[PDB]
Amino acid sequence: RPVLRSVNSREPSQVIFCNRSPRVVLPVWLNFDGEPQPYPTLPPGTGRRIHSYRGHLWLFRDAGTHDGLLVNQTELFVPSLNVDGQPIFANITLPVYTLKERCLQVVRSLVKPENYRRLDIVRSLYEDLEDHPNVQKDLERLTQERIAHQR
Amino acid sequence: SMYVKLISSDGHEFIVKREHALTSGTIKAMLSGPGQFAENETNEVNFREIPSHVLSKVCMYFTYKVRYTNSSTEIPEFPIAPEIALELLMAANFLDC
Amino acid sequence: LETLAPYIPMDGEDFQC
Amino acid sequence: MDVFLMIRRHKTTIFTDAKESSTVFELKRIVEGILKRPPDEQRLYKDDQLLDDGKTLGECGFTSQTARPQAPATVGLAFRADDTFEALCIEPFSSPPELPDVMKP
Repeated sequence: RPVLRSVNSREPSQVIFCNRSPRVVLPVWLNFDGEPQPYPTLPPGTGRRIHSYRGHLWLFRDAGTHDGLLVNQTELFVPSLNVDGQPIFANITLPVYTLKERCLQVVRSLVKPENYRRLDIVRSLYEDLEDHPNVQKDLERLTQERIAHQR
Repeated sequence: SMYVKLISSDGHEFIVKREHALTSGTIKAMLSGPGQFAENETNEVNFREIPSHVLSKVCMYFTYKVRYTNSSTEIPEFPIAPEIALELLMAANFLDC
Repeated sequence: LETLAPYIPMDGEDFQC
Repeated sequence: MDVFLMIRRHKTTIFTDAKESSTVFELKRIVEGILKRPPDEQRLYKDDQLLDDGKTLGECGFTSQTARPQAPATVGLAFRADDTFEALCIEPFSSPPELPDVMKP
């Protein structure tokens, strides 16, 4: 029913997750009801073989902050089948964050949420700091992006 | 090739490529364009509330953004020291970049 | 049918990528 | 490899980039295009050490390790006043305030 969900193809597809970011990465699998499920994390510069399936949807996040990362230069990874026996690579990288978002990341990394509103900054930035990245926000945006260019 | 001048609140002058400075939506909006006022060339912007230690960091962000956007090269982290983080956030929010 | 979720192979070893 | 620089004199900072294999003298040609003073009237420094015009930027220490887009290398610039060269002088940037208490561990 949710458009962004894995399909139960039951068709094995071997993938290699390759973390080419400086972040500890959390692979996130969107299950058949479109709910996110975590898998074990990947240290920077580490690769790992995974047994996945045709049509299964994956996202990748900073394991500690949930910032979004790219996989093969886009936000969603969906394997097809292994071509002539070769593993499918999912190359995970850092996006070029806006300077504002990167600043929000660094301030969130240094200040407890309960203290955001004690910071002496333009007050619109309080809600910006509190609007933490998260998978469901991105799923909403990605879904309406999909229907928008679908029409 | 073409450069623009960005002036900090404490009077430092930063000379940066125009393409790089157009990374900021605010700067782009204050500089002449090919459509808007090409004859009336505006090559300079003054920042009354952004000091030189922040504006220099912003210029470094322009360079990073242009270098690593739509590129094959592996992307490194943009580093931000704690002591500058809040002012840099205010400047990024003001400058729309 | 049963749903089949992704899984990590038991003989898998992390490596430098 | 491109190298990324801040060429500084007094309260002027030029942000520019160049090839690691390009020469110091070619960088003076860049500065001349910008500030309209000839390479003759230009002295470029790394820290207090004057650079040799004939050497490449990479030879002089500007590399992927030291001259990054997000953390560019500083090159000092001194002009010729009259028939004589001014002393190299780079005015400091402003300073951040003390770190707030809620930002320490």
